[PDB]
Amino acid sequence: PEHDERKRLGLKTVIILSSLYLLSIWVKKFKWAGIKTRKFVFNPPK
Amino acid sequence: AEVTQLSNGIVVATEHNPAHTASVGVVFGSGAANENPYNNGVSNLWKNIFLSKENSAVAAKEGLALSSNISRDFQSYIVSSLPGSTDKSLDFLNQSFIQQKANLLSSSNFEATKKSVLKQVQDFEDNDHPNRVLEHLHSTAFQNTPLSLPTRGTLESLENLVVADLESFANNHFLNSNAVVVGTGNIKHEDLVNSIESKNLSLQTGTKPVLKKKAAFLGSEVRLRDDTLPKAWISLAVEGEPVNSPNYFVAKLAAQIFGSYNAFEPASRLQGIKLLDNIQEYQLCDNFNHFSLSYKDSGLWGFSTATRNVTMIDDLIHFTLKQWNRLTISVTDTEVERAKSLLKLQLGQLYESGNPVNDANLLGAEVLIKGSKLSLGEAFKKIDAITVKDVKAWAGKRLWDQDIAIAGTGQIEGLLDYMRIRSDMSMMRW
Repeated sequence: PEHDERKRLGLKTVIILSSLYLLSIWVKKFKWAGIKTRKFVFNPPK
Repeated sequence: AEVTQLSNGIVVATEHNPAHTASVGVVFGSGAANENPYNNGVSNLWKNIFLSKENSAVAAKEGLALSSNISRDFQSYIVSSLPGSTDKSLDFLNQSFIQQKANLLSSSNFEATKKSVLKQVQDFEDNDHPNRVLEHLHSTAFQNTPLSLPTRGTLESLENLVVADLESFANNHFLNSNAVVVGTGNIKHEDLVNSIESKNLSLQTGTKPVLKKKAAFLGSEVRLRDDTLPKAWISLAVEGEPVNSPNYFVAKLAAQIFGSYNAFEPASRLQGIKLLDNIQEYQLCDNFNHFSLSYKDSGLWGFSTATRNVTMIDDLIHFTLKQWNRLTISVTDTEVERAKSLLKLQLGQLYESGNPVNDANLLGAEVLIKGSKLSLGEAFKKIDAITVKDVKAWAGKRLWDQDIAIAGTGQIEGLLDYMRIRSDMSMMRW
């Protein structure tokens, strides 16, 4: 009996969570940018 | 008070106060900011040959004192002597920048000076950590820009330089339109301007120095970690204000609000600085000091610091940056008034010291950028004029949620990721 009602909520859920997922990927990359692009140079001490 | 300035074929500026000595020198409007990544230190070299044993023995016999200084925007060559021997100075200076510009550049004198600034610049990069870090702050803050080149010059570019480079640089830079002759001590304005108008000539008149690309600030960091050092010297700043800026003084006052500190001096501990209550409970550092470095096109506002509490370096940063947060949202009147009084004091001790070469290096600096010098009185006037509303407007533009430049050496394992530090530049709000 929950049928119709369920598939409707399903649509709201999948949309919202999908967006949160995409958004989250984009946000993660931004925060991690500093570490991702980071560079190291070595000079053997005398 | 004083401060006179008249142009002829060049530009002469002076400020005399009947003291004890008289100092004359030529200040050129070009320094390291005008060097190239490959001839970096060409100016530290010029300064060093000018102060050469050969060249010094000459002026010594005559009773003159030689003093030079390399900076970013400019650089200078100054000569001190007794009040009446102002002519004696002019002869030596004009002898070293006209006739003897074929000598000094003589090998075995240049090869000796080359080895001098080499065992010198290396010595600095090996031991003067606090300033090495301070120089690296610029290196990264202004990376790939004029202001990012160190004054003393790199250790590689230095060993590749030759007499040809010194001459080459000197020619495109040691000009007339790019120079200002400065006199400080007690010699009248009309006593020098005339003594200068005596010996004619021009020497490459009509030529202007090469232009370039306006310095820029970038959120970045250089971490020169070295666990063998006993401490951890770290320097942190934001894009500050340039000379002759509407907020040249607002910024300077801000740094004074947090000022400087030295854990070991009893009197430094009793200061009326809010941040002090936090730093002293566990001794988060041995000393710190805020500055408002101003250059031609940019600047750096922040602080330098040294600590042995390597396990609590994140708290030193945190407390500090959260104190800075206050300048935008809650800085108080009595914090500002104190700053004024203390700024007027330390600013005073600079502009009016018992040293002419000092007044000189400060005079040449302003007349080269703003074509005039601002009188200490006018200064105090603008300073007393600053209100809290002003300090807050500046903080909201320069400090609140802005990128920063970080530099550090020694035991900096505890210094956290850029982002953490970058996040303390603000505070949560509803």
